[PDB]
Amino acid sequence: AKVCYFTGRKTSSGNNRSHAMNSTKRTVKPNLQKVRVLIDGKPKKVWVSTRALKSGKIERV
Amino acid sequence: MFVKKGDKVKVITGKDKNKEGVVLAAFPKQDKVIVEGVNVVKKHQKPNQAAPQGGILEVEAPIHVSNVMVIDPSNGEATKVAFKEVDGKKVRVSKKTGEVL
Amino acid sequence: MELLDVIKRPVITEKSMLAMDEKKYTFEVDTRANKTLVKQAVESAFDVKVANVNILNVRPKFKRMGKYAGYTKKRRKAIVTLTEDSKEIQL
Amino acid sequence: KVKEIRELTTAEMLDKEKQLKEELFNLRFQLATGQLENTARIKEVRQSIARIKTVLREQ
RNA sequence: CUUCUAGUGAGAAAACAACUGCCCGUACCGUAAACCGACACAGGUAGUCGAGGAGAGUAUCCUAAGGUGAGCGAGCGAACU
RNA sequence: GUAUGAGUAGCGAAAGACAGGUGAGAAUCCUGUCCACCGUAUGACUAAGGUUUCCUGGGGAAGGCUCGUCCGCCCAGGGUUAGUCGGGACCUAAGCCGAGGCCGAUAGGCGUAGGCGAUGGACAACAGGUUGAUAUUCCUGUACCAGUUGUUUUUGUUUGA
RNA sequence: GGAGCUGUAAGUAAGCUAUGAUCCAGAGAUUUCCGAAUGGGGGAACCCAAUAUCUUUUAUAGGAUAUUACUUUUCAGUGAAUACAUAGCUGAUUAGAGGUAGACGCAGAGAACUGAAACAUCUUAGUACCUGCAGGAAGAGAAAGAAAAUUCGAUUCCCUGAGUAGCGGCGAGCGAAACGGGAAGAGCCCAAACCAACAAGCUUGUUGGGGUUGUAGGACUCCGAUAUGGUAGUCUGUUAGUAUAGUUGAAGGAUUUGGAAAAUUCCGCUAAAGAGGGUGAAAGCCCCGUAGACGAAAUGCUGACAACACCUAGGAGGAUCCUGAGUACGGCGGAACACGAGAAAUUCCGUCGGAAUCCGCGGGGACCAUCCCGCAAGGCUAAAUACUCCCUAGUGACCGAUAGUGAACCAGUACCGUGAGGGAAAGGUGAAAAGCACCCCGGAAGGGGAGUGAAAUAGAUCCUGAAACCGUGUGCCUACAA
Ligand SMILES: [K+]
Ligand SMILES: [K+]
Ligand SMILES: [K+]
Ligand SMILES: [K+]
Ligand SMILES: [K+]
Ligand SMILES: [K+]
Ligand SMILES: [K+]
Ligand SMILES: [K+]
Ligand SMILES: [K+]
Ligand SMILES: [K+]
Ligand SMILES: [K+]
Ligand SMILES: [K+]
Ligand SMILES: [K+]
Ligand SMILES: [K+]
Ligand SMILES: [K+]
Ligand SMILES: [K+]
Ligand SMILES: [K+]
Ligand SMILES: [K+]
Ligand SMILES: [K+]
Ligand SMILES: [K+]
Ligand SMILES: [K+]
Ligand SMILES: [K+]
Ligand SMILES: [K+]
Ligand SMILES: [K+]
Ligand SMILES: [K+]
Ligand SMILES: [K+]
Ligand SMILES: [K+]
Ligand SMILES: [K+]
Ligand SMILES: [Mg+2]
Ligand SMILES: [Mg+2]
Ligand SMILES: [Mg+2]
Ligand SMILES: [Mg+2]
Ligand SMILES: [Mg+2]
Ligand SMILES: [Mg+2]
Ligand SMILES: [Mg+2]
Ligand SMILES: [Mg+2]
Ligand SMILES: [Mg+2]
Ligand SMILES: [Mg+2]
Ligand SMILES: [Mg+2]
Ligand SMILES: [Mg+2]
Ligand SMILES: [Mg+2]
Ligand SMILES: [Mg+2]
Ligand SMILES: [Mg+2]
Ligand SMILES: [Mg+2]
Ligand SMILES: [Mg+2]
Ligand SMILES: [Mg+2]
Ligand SMILES: [Mg+2]
Ligand SMILES: [Mg+2]
Ligand SMILES: [Mg+2]
Ligand SMILES: [Mg+2]
Ligand SMILES: [Mg+2]
Ligand SMILES: [Mg+2]
Ligand SMILES: [Mg+2]
Ligand SMILES: [Mg+2]
Ligand SMILES: [Mg+2]
Ligand SMILES: [Mg+2]
Ligand SMILES: [Mg+2]
Ligand SMILES: [Mg+2]
Ligand SMILES: [Mg+2]
Ligand SMILES: [Mg+2]
Ligand SMILES: [Mg+2]
Repeated sequence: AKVCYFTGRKTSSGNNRSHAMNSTKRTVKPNLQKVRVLIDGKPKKVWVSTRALKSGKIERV
Repeated sequence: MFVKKGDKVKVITGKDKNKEGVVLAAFPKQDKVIVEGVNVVKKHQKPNQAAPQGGILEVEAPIHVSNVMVIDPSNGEATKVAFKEVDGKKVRVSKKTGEVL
Repeated sequence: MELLDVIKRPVITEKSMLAMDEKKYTFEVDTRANKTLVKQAVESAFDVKVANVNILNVRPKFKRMGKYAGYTKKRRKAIVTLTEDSKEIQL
Repeated sequence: KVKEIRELTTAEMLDKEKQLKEELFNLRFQLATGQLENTARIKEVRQSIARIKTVLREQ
């Protein structure tokens, strides 16, 4: 699924609030990016959140 | 049932009250019993039953088991039945005398 | 299945009796039995030599008694033809 | 009966089963015609086979 | 299915004789009283054959092969429809 | 549940007649004769669909728009025979399913390989007879297709059919 | 358990049973095909395979058994672009799929009718529905808390606080929490520092030890102890109980009416049993039972006991070291807190930026200071609580056949619909079939006798048998009347 492979961030539901406070459902998505990373020593393209990459601990092979 | 096939019983209720006779057949599921010469009925039989007249047969019809009492063979009187084990074997016993069966 | 269970019973009717005069015998066989298996079963059971086997499926037939209605069981009818110079089957 | 079946041996039991199967086969044929009188024999033979198979399995 | 080699190869081919060849459907109605229309319903239902005279013709009329006489009738012979 | 309307509307395209029979009972069932209707059909085959309505012997409660001795109804027995016909053990179209795979809040959507899927392609048997009911299926006759075993005859055995 | 039995279900027919049947309870065997369906296919209950062994046939054809889906875990072998490798492929190994109970839990996603007397914020409502995961319970739970009486000491649920404080086009409405009183009670593990071992390539990873906190704890250094207590462990036994069949279990006869006695009348008798049901009408004493006593080969379950297993150290020092980071927090956009951005804490999601670390950090409803309380960013944890598809035993100022389940009866049936789906009607002879032999009319049906029965106007369309409606007989009236 389209889920951050490391932090689990995933699409969720939010609201739109007009100035008249009208509410309508929307989708709030995490800033996922396809990244080639080493899992169990083998590189693979997986979804990853920019936040997960920010620390720099996540490989970027 | 407390009564058995072949037992000698006395009728304590019904039109045939105070009669006595042998139990020709017992039907535990119906809780009924047939006593020879007791509760006789005239039955209109067609000649289809291998009787080449059909006729009006006479036969005993079952009566409820609660309407009879076992005749104590030793004394010739009707009695209630208890259950006592004798020689390691369970058997019926006349409450009025203690006689067996 | 077992050879003895392959054949269920003979079929006795006017058509079956005419077949017997022609040296062809009608049997009800296990509904899952094929004519080759029936051939093997008849040979082993009766010591006859089978020339040919014709096989039909008899459909379940509707029936009713009183308020209840249903279908007779489906049947599989086989007409077994013995070769000439073969012993006859006896029933 | 069950005692006899247990007394018998493996080969004896299998041969007995085969004889019973042939007897059941013949009984079916005689029932299909009018030549069978003791109908209860059919159920007796079937139960005999059942007992034999049960003993064999529990050996 | 026919050919090509690749591969595979000690058996092949022919005639003759004998023998083997499984499962499912097979009834019956089917321009209909048996299917779709609640009906033994003037409707609908794909494909094939579908003769003769006159005739261009499968039109039309009368017929062949073949099928059918329609599941309320008998009287009367007014109005009106 | 039962009235009223009311013993009224209706009884659903059309030709029947008489003799005989059967039977408790006949316009209505059977036989016969004449007559009449359809005849690119109202005939003969079939696919679908129906699912025993098929045949034989019984029945007249209900159903049949009347009647019924009759029936596609009820009761009891019985009837569908394939190497070659149609389908499967053959092929594929549209479409469908879909290992991995792609995508996606969940559910799932899409899709490769591979499959399924005829309405098409491929494929060996015909004539006659026979039953109350089946027939290119059973029988008679004469065939064909794939294969097994065996006898015989020819040839090839590793520069090898 | 002890005499009949082969169901409903009559009838024949043939049989079984004291060599103990039928029947009842525990355990086991067999358990076709479809169905997640899983060898492949498929329009479910069908078709067609491969492999291996066996089997039929002189042989082909035929038959039987076992294995063969996909993915996940782990191992092994093979093995590309490409050299090493990896991917892929093969085999093995492993545990998943699916269904429920129309209930209860948690989570994702998430309406409208409705209310506001219109309507958009708001309300219905985080409800209905959909989906995922579940467990017998779930969730929560061991203070970065509640407070400020000075204190309390995980969580959950109940009463109360209270329709209060509050929120709200300040409208309609929504609506707490803490204290207090109860149910129940239980607390525990890691990460880190540090030590040992190991492998690589002085740190850096695996294993082990060590440690688990706020009146700060721990490491580390000294000492002194090698006990003391405990468990929320075990298909480990022993024992007891209990569930799943059962045994036993008191005491009435007459008279009257009656077809029949349990009713009436006279005498009795029993009661640890006068609960209830049946029996030809209403039975303490006829029957099944009840009070009471007793019973288990087998399989479960519970509780103990044992065994095994696993946790369980005190004091003194701080020189140094550790105590959860893209975390807390902030901006922006949403959401949850009764709280609708509001002065707005607190909690959570997305995006971006982004700390301190014991002289530290968080909270006490903007925010600062002081004081007080606590120690997040790791995990687990029984009971009190919610629910009942089922099983056992019972209850009812609950229904009594248009009621009560839709269904007392062959009901989710008949029937309707392409399908999802919708969905009925229908209980009562008699004490006992004793279900009307025989005769007469009739083709039958149906009747009249004759019988059975207490009753047949109880005759199977059968207890009672209302009204509508139909009909026969007639006491009175009616053909000049609106
Ligand atoms: K060639
Ligand atoms: K046919
Ligand atoms: K012409
Ligand atoms: K013409
Ligand atoms: K007619
Ligand atoms: K007239
Ligand atoms: K006119
Ligand atoms: K009417
Ligand atoms: K009328
Ligand atoms: K007839
Ligand atoms: K064929
Ligand atoms: K075709
Ligand atoms: K499937
Ligand atoms: K439930
Ligand atoms: K609304
Ligand atoms: K309003
Ligand atoms: K829990
Ligand atoms: K309140
Ligand atoms: K308002
Ligand atoms: K420890
Ligand atoms: K009695
Ligand atoms: K009583
Ligand atoms: K036990
Ligand atoms: K706030
Ligand atoms: K606080
Ligand atoms: K605190
Ligand atoms: K009566
Ligand atoms: K009158
Ligand atoms: Mg066939
Ligand atoms: Mg035909
Ligand atoms: Mg028509
Ligand atoms: Mg047309
Ligand atoms: Mg009129
Ligand atoms: Mg007509
Ligand atoms: Mg024309
Ligand atoms: Mg006919
Ligand atoms: Mg007929
Ligand atoms: Mg009629
Ligand atoms: Mg074909
Ligand atoms: Mg697809
Ligand atoms: Mg897939
Ligand atoms: Mg052909
Ligand atoms: Mg025909
Ligand atoms: Mg399968
Ligand atoms: Mg409104
Ligand atoms: Mg569970
Ligand atoms: Mg403190
Ligand atoms: Mg007693
Ligand atoms: Mg008394
Ligand atoms: Mg809110
Ligand atoms: Mg804060
Ligand atoms: Mg933020
Ligand atoms: Mg404050
Ligand atoms: Mg709990
Ligand atoms: Mg009533
Ligand atoms: Mg009802
Ligand atoms: Mg109802
Ligand atoms: Mg009366
Ligand atoms: Mg009545
Ligand atoms: Mg006048
Ligand atoms: Mg007058």
